[PDB]
Amino acid sequence: SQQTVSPNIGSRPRVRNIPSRISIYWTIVKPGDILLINSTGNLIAPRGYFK
Amino acid sequence: LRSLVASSGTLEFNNESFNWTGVTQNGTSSACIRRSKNSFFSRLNWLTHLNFKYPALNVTMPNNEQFDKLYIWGVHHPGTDKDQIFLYAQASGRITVSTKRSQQTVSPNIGSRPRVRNIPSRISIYWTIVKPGDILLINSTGNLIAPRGYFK
Ligand SMILES: *[C@@H]1O[C@H](CO)[C@@H](O[C@@H]2O[C@H](CO)[C@@H](O[C@@H]3O[C@H](CO)[C@@H](O)[C@H](O)[C@@H]3O)[C@H](O)[C@H]2NC(C)=O)[C@H](O)[C@H]1NC(C)=O
Ligand SMILES: *[C@@H]1O[C@H](CO)[C@@H](O[C@@H]2O[C@H](CO)[C@@H](O)[C@H](O)[C@H]2NC(C)=O)[C@H](O)[C@H]1NC(C)=O
Ligand SMILES: *[C@@H]1O[C@H](CO)[C@@H](O)[C@H](O)[C@H]1NC(C)=O
Ligand SMILES: *[C@@H]1O[C@H](CO)[C@@H](O)[C@H](O)[C@H]1NC(C)=O
Repeated sequence: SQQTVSPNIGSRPRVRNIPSRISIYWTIVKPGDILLINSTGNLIAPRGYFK
Repeated sequence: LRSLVASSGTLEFNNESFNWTGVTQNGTSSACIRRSKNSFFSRLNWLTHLNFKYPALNVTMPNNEQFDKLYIWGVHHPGTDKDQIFLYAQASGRITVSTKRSQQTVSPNIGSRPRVRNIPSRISIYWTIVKPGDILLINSTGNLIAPRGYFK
């Protein structure tokens, strides 16, 4: 698989006084496979994996 | 959308006043003929440039009605680049309509498509539901087919 997401700069209705947001995404990596992250900014990187 | 409207069982529309300063309202087409004169969709506003300038819009519409509001808007995909300048006076800029809960970003795609009623252009229709607490936020730098109000 491949997931490309473009950061969208723009103010949205303030939530807990924050006009910004974080869109959450998920990826499942199969026993054979390798996780590949490419970013030039705006990424909210993982700290590890879940069972 | 077809079933969302059908199940609702009403076409009851309440007009709303949006701040459209810096842009020309009520854009019309020869495709849409109403009473022998050029017109457009009755429930949609075709925003054009004002004195060759399209300011980056940031129009707000809050819900204080203790009921959900259905909003219909579009994105105009001009056939030619010349049109784009004719209508909006500048290059396309991703139309973004958001709330406290959701966000919809749509990028205008300039390109000719098979002519329909001699029109190589199109309008892609989108919808947003604003909950009683929430606020409707529209950001556009051109190509937006703005609402005229909400539906019950
Ligand atoms: C785009 O529209 C929104 C909504 O009209 C505005 O952005 C921000 O809107 C909030 C209210 O929704 C403003 O909040 C104000 O901030 C103070 C703290 O400084 C806070 O105590 C209050 O909640 C107060 O109402 C906020 O100022 C405003 N942001 C900016 C930069 O003006 C604004 O009209 C538009 N935003 C942009 C970036 O143009
Ligand atoms: C509305 O959204 C646009 C993006 O579609 C924002 O445009 C930015 O404008 C500033 C200059 O005013 C520049 O940083 C860029 O030209 C734009 N940024 C990007 C990422 O394209 C705009 O700020 C938004 N809101 C308002 C009120 O302008
Ligand atoms: C409408 O928007 C302009 C900015 O484009 C702002 O200066 C003006 O105060 C607004 N007018 C109303 C009536 O909200
Ligand atoms: C657009 O036309 C409608 C009536 O068809 C009117 O309510 C609206 O104010 C017009 N826009 C301007 C800028 O006058």
